[PDB]
This record gives sequence, C-alpha cells and structure tokens, in this order.
Amino acid sequence: FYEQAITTPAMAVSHIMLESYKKYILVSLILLGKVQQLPKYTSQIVGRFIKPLSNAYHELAQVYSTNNPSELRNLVNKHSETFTRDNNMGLVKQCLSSLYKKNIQRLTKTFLTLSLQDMASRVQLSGPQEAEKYVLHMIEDGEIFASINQKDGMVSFHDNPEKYNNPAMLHNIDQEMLKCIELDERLKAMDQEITVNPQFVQKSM
Amino acid sequence: NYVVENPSLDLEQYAASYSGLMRIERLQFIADHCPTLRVEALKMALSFVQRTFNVDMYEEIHRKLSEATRELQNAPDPPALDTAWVEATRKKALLKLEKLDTDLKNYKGNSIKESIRRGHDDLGDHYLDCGDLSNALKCYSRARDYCTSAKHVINMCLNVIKVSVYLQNWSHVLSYVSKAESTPEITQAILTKLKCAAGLAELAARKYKQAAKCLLLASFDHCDFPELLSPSNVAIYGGLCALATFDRQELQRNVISSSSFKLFLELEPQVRDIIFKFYESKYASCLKMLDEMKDNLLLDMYLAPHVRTLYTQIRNRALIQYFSPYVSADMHRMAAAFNTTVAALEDELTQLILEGLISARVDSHSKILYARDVDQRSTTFEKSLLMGKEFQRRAKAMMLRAAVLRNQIHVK
Amino acid sequence: RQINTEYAVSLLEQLKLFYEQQLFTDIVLIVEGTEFPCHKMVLATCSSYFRAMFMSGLSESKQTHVHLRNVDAATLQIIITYAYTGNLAMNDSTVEQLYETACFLQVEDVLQRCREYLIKKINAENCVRLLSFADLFSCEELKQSAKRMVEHKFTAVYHQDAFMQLSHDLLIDILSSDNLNVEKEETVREAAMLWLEYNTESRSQYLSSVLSQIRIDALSEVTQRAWFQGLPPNDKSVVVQGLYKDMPKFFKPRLGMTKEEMMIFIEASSENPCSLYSSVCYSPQAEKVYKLCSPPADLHKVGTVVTPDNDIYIAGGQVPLKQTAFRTVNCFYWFDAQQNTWFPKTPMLFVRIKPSLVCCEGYIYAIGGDSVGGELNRRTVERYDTEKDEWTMVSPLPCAWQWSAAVVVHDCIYVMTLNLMYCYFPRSDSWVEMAMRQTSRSFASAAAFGDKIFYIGGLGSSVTVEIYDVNKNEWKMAANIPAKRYSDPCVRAVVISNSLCVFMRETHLNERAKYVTYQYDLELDRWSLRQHISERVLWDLGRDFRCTVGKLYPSCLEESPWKP
Repeated sequence: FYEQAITTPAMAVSHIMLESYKKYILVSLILLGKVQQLPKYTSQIVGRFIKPLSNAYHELAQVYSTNNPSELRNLVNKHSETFTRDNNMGLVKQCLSSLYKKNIQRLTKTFLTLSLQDMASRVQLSGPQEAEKYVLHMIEDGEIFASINQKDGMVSFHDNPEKYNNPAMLHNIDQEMLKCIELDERLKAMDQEITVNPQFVQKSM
Repeated sequence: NYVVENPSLDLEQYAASYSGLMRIERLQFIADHCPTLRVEALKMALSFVQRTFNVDMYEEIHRKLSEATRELQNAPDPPALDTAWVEATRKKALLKLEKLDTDLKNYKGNSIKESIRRGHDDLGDHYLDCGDLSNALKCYSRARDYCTSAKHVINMCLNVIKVSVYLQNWSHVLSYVSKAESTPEITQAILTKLKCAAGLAELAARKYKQAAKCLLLASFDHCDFPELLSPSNVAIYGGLCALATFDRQELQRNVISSSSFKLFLELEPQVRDIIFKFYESKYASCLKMLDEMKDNLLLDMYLAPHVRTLYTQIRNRALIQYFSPYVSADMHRMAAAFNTTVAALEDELTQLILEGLISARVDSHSKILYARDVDQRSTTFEKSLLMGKEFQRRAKAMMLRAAVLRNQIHVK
Repeated sequence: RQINTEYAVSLLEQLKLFYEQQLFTDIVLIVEGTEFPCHKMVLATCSSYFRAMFMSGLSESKQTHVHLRNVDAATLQIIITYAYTGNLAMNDSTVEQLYETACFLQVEDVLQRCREYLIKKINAENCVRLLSFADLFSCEELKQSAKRMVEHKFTAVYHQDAFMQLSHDLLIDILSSDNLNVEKEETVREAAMLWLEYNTESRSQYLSSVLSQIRIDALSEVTQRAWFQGLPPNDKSVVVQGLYKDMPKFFKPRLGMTKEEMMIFIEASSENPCSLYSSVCYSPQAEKVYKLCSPPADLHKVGTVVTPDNDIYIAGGQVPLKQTAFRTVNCFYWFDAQQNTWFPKTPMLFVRIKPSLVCCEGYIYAIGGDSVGGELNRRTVERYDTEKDEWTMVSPLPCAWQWSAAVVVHDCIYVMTLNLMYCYFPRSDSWVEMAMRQTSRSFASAAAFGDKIFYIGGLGSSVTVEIYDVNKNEWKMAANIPAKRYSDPCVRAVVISNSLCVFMRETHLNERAKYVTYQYDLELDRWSLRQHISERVLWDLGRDFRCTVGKLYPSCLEESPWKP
C-alpha cells in the first residue's frame, strides 16, 4: 500500500505523500531488511523532492545496512526527536527487533548447530536466556525451523522440512492458479473495454 | 599501513639487481619503510644518487640521511652534502646539456626525422639522469612524432613505458604496450620485455588475473631487465598473483606449459614450494612459508598494498580448496591444517560462509564442518513460488496504475 | 634554443667599451649642436629608420655628418645607450618623449617596452593625456586599454583640463560608446555642453555630430536654448536645423545606469568538484545568483574592499605550490567591473593571509594578515597609493592581533580584535587607545554604518551584538538576533540600502544550510525580516566565504547555471 501511494503521479509534493514515503522505508527495513528500490513506472517530482527531505530515514537504512544493533541504537538515540513526529516510535523498535531476527535467520543459513552462548555473543545479546526466548518466539511465528538442546546448551538449525510432496503445496499452487486465472479474465475484460474505445478504432480504420 | 619493523633484508643484492632511477626509488622506499636499517639504506642510496648528477631528490635524500645520522647520535648516548658538489654538478650538467641542446636545435635546422627523434631521446635520457621527469617526457613526446621505422616505434614505446612508471602514469604504459604489441604483426625477444612491463603496470594498477597471465608469458631469455623489474621479483610477482587468482588446474597448466616460470620458480624456490604445497593440499606448510614471504616482500615497491590483498585472497582460496573434498570435515583437523586456533578458524570459516563460495554449515557442537548440498528442486519450487507472488503483486500494481490513469487521478 | 651566451656577453660589453671610448666611429649624429659619435651597426639593430637612412643609397649613405632634427638629445642618448647596453631606464616623466622618438626612429623593441610601461602607468590623472597620446600615434592596444579606463574615469571626474583639447573623432567615439559608467544620462549631456561652449564657432560644425550620438531624451528639453544664446549671430542654418533634426537615432538607455547594490561573495563552494572554490554574488533586487570570475590563479585566503568610488581590489592570499601544498604570495589585483576579469597591479612588500583591506582617503589599508616576517613588529600595516600605484608603510599598531577585522569611520581606521580596539589617525600617523569590550569574541566581522561600529557575532559564532559609538566611545549591547536553537548561524555584517542588514546562514541538525537576511532596526534595536533567500536560486557557499557591499552590472555578468 505504501508503494502504491509512492507511485502516485503528482505535480506537487504533500505532507501525506511525504509521510507515506517515510512509512514505506520503515516497513521495508522490518520486512525485507532493506529499502526496496522504487519502480521505474515511477511518478513525478514526488520522487525528486522527498529523497532530500526524508534524509534521516535513509540514514537509518544506511546504518541498518551496516548491520550493527549497537550502532543502530546509538543512531536512534541521536535522532530520537527526528523520528518523534511520526505519531509512532514502536516502528523503530520493530526495526531493531527485525534486525535481531534477520541476524538469527542469517545464522541458520550458516550454522547447523550453534550454542546459545555463542549465539548470544554473535548477535550481541545479554545472555543465553534471551537467545533462547528469541528463538522460541520466532519458531512460534513460523520464521525459523530449528531446535534447542538445553542439556548441552546447543541450538540445532534445520532447513525447510518441506520436500514439496504434500497436498498442501499443491492446494496452495491451485489457489494461486485460481488467482492468476481471475487476473487474466480481468485483464481480458479490460483489454476488450480498451478495444471499445474510439481512438484505437479510428487508428485501425 | 606499512612501515613495519623486521630484519634480514639483503641490501647489497636488492640494490645491485636493479639499476637506474628504478634503483634510486627502490633504495628510498626501503629506507623509508624499514627502520633499524634506514641508515645504511640511506647511506647506500645517497652514495648512488650523487652519481648521474641528480639535483632535487638528492636534497630530499641528503636531508633524510642528515636526520637519520642525527638520530643515531642520540640513541646510544648529520653528514655534510659537500656543497662543492652543487657548484661542480650544476656547472658540468649545464655545459654538456647546452652542448647537446645546441646540436639538436641545429639538427632541427637540418630537418632529419630520425636524427631529431634520436636527439630528443638523448635529451630525454639526460633529463631523466638530471632528475627531470616531465622534461624528459616532452623530449620523448617530440621523438614520438618523428618516427620512421617499426624499431623506432618500439624504442618510442619502451621509453614512454619507462618514464610513465616513474611518473606513475600507468595508463600511458598500458597504451604504449598495446601499441607496441598489436601493431607489428603479433632471437631478439622484444615482446617479452613488453609483456614484463605490462604485468608490472597491471599489478601496480591493482590487477591480478591479467597481470599473472602476462607475467607467465614472460620468457626467461630476457634475463637482464633491471630498468623496470628484476627477474627475482618477477617470479615472486607471478607466483603470488597466480596463487591468488589461478585455480588448481589453471595453476598446473600455466606454470608447466610456460616453461619459463619453471625457470622463474627455480630462481625463487620458496614460492615454488608454496605452489607445490598448494597443489598437494599441504596448506599448513604453504601458509607458514607465505608469512615468511610476507615480511621479506611487504617492503616491496608496487607490492606492499597489493600483497596484503593478494595474501588475503590466498588464505581464502586455500580454505575453499581444502574443504572441497570433505563431507564431515572436523574443524579440529582443519584447524590443525594450519597454525591457527580453533576459534580463529571458526571465525574465518563463518566469514567465508557469509561471503560465500564455501557452501558449508558449521556444527559448533562437535566442531565439524559439514558441507551443504541443498536439493535443487526444493529451492527451485521455493523461488518459483516467490516469483509467482511477486508477479501477482506487480500485476496488482499495474492494474491500479491503469485504473488511476484511465480515471485521470492525479494531484493538481 | 639560443647560441653561446658566454661570447654574447663579451661582445656586448666590448661594444660598450668602443662606444664610451670613441674610436671606431664613422657616423656622428648632429642634434641641436650635440655630438653623438656611434656606429651604423648598433643604430641598425634597434631602429628601423636608420636602415632606410644608411642602406638606401641617398646622399647620407656617403656623408659622415647627419643633422637629425625634430628629436631630443636626452631621448637620443638613452635610445643609443639602450642599443649599446640594453639598460632602458624608464622614469615616470620622460616616457612621453621616449615614445615620440621611438615612433620617429621606428624602434620596435623600445616601443613595446614603453607601451608596457604605459599599460601599467594608465591611471586617473593621466587617462585623458594618454588617450590623446594614443590617438596621435597609432597604438591601438594602448588606445583600446586606455579607452576602457578612460571611459570609466571621465564619467567619474569629467573636470580635467585636457578633456577640452581633444579631437572631434575621439570625443564622438567616447560619447557614443556603450561603456560609460554614469548614474544618470544628464552628466554626459552637460559634459558635452561645456566642451562645446569651451571654444568659439569652431565647435558649431561638430555640434551637429555630438548631439547625433547623445540620446533624444535631452535633445528636446533644456540645454537647447542655452546653445541658442551661444549661437553665432544671424545664423539661421543651426536653430532651424536642430528644430527638425531630433527625429532619428533610436533612443535607448545606456549601460552605466545598470549598477545595483549587490552582495559580492568570494571563495564560495565550487559547484564542480574539479575546482576548489568559486566566486558568486547575490542580487537583493533581481533575486538571482550571478557568477563571477575566479580569483587570480585561484587566490584563496584573500581580503576584499570596495572604495566609495565603487572599485573592488584583492590583496594577499596564497596559491597552491607546484596532500597539502600552499605558498603565500603578495600579488595584488584589480577587478574590472565590465570585462569580468582581474587586472594585475603593483604587488605588496610582504605576503599576507586573510588581510583586512580598508579604504580611506583614497588609500587602501591592509592591516595585519599573518605576515611572513614574524619580527618584533609582527603586524606589517601598509597602505596603497591609488594615484602613484605604490605601497607606503604606516605607523605600526600597538598590540599584535590575530583574526581581526577593521572598518573606516570618520576618516579613521578602526581595527577590532578579541577585546581590544585601536584607532589610527591618518593625519598624524598615530594610534590611540579606544574602549574595551566586556566579551571575548573572535572570528567575526563588522560593518561601518554612519558613525557607529556594529561588531556582529564572534566566538561557531553566536548572536551577540555589541554596538560602539565613535562620538561616545563606549561599547553597549542592543539585543540578540532571534535564530533557531541548536544551530550554528554564520553572521555577515554589511550595509545596504542605507540600513544595517545581516547575511546570516543557519544550519540545523541533520538539515541543509538555510539562507535568510534580516534588517536591523537602528532605533528599535530589533532585526526585522527584510527578505528570505529561497534555496531554489542560492546553493551552499561554505564557511570561509566573505561578503562585501558593491555595485555590479547584470548585463556584463552571466547567470550561473546550477540546479536548485
């Protein structure tokens, strides 16, 4: 929704548009861990003017790209009043939590079995209990497929248990198929409505 | 950065192997970057700089030697430049140069292209001896105009290559190497000198893959090439770059097929063992020799910044090849395959996995490095579903764009 | 190249010996009874007239005694010895006759040297004399360069006596030119009127032409019946002629009436990263930013001054020596208000860094500026003479100061430092102790408005203002400039539109620099918003940039192409 608001063609930049761009950066940092590049079907000077204006959120993204929660937290404290006129400061905290989650996810792609003590040291946590809680919460949300061994203080990461042999994946593919067929029917209807126009017929005749 | 402390350099051989302004530059950098040996390096430098009537760099070197001698007069608690040299050097340098200039200008009134080119080359040679870089270039850049034969073009290219190395205009070196090679129909081994100059220029230009390829083609029949680079450093330059860029089969073919780098490896047995140990998966002995090669060759001219990057690449490549034929590779054994500690290797391995090209997973429980062999189909299906989701999102975006354009919705 | 110099000197000095010791003389010059025994060789090397005098085949070819007339003995002697020893001693008086004999004898080398002397000697009091001299003898380069300096200077003075004795063609070129610098088109009108009325009816035939070059806004109003009073009696070919004559010749405003009060900036942030700094200007009326020529050889760390005659000068500065590399040079330059270029002038005696250039009584005063000497008199205060084009030392200031500013009030030099102030009395060349400030502030600028000194800012800077009165001799506080908190304003004091305005650029946290100027109410002690400089026209300038008050022509200058 934020991306669609960004791509609105406008001859004048407005505050509502400006805030939509700022919220777009925050969600991009949370979800994808980086600012998604604006498309090329684009917009008007909205793009030209906002980027210099929303410099602080780009600065937050830059430090987010450096991947340092300690440095990121220091920047947030430096720019506390800079993000305060947002009616929301939790998004910045959600960005920090997403960075911690992203670091944990990156550990799965690089480790098969990692201890809680080493995990906390790598992502700079206060202790193994916080890492144990963080892994448990992410598994609850369905973001991580791993297992913890409290007897040896180890966390064993695992790949996707989906071998794509269950009927659930087939049903999901069929649902996407139905969505795509409805998409194509709507596209054909719009193309026919386009064909009804006077200008294309005049060019054809 | 550099300027580290380390002993055991042989100053006599390194100074005698090179000759010319290249030797002058080598003695200065060695003195400037190797303390506890700068005095003799500067003493030998000034003793050679006063030869061939240097003017400006002599003052810099004499001042540095005066400072160095003053430092020696306070630790175990400054030489005179003999300014009679200034009177003597200037008076001789002017008279011969003016005599040569008078001849060439008269020859310019005689209008002979080769004579003008040869005289300009002589003027450039004198200016380089006098310590006048740009002055030599203009003389050389006027000899380039009056060329008549292919050998004249080759000599013109060699002179510009020589000067632009001192000027650090390596772009002019590479341009003239290309001109000297591609033009005259690609016992007198002339292309070998051009390839040696190109490899040195590329290496100084932060290039390793092409520089090693050019250095490997250099035939040992060139032998004496002290105006640019000694054969001893050429072998080292080729070996380090080949080890960092050339893979195993790439290394084996190129070294053997060239048959001149085998002679080069005979000159430097240390790098020959390093490459051989690299082939035979003995990286423990390979890297310990490399660290021994580090200090002896980090006080090199065009190597010191690049060698650190080259050595870092060598360490990464050695680890990649070592783990390749291993399913359950014990991190203890991999750590034992070098003088590194278990924790240090684990950090190095983790960094390599983050960067890539090792395709492995670290099992810190038993400290065993397990290789990753992901199913192609599962990843294919996952990324195909992601692509379909992105395509649906972009289709929604395009439909919304069409809706807002058809209804003429825009901010006024 | 050249040929053997060691024999070049030997032959030269030996010819001089053969000249002072008169031995090998075959031709002698007879000038007003003065004997000039010399050779045909040496006269040939310099002059191109003696080559048509000896190797021509006339009677003088065999005659050994020639009576050279219409020449001067002193001019001939210096020319002859210059051909014999090359030492062309050129003073400030005999250059006029030196050119006359050089043109008469067609001596190319001395002609170029004296032309190079006259191209440097062109100034206010001899602009008319040199132009008439440049009109008499074809010296187009001097004639054009004079004409440019002539055009501005006549408009300023228009009272020199040699202006009356000028040729008709020269006056027509001067008056019809579009380079005149006049605040009004009426001063050139009366200048022509007084020139026409200077002489008898010999100006009547030229009157039909001089009015044909002046605009018609004054060819129907007053100064038409005045000529009728001065008309020759019963002349009916002029009164009726001018009655029906002023139809054509396309009334158009001149260029001199296009000077506006503008803020000249130096050492601004260069738009293109290839260059270090640049020079720009702000237009308080046109609301645009016109570009200026770069400082001579990118002269950084310099000072600016604008005389009451509206002239810009540059003194001091350092040039990057041929990574940090900078060498200080004492070169001096003058800015051309029309050609958009810096004309070099007589350099100073000592090099300076950030010198305070102040004009007073026509003299340019450079106080301090981090001199190279460093001796007990580590100030090196020295004035510049604008009529003799030379520098003269003045009384040294009592206390050595650094990062100081100076202004001129009541025909006196007022230099300000961290807390002390000393006034220089030019008539007696002495320094007198002044009032002491209660606040320790430096790195600030002051503007002289009326009979008061306004020290604005000081230390970034702040909004502290201390007003000093010359008649009262006391430092008093007025108010503080209302600016945004948690910022670092860059204050610049300047006088514009007969009011004390401030050029203050402020920068907020994580924000770009904002440009805004305020008008300080003298009686109300309050800074009022006079105008807000939009960022769409003016970009960042930097920190070490200077500002000064002056007038420039938007027509000669060009708008700087740069994105908002």
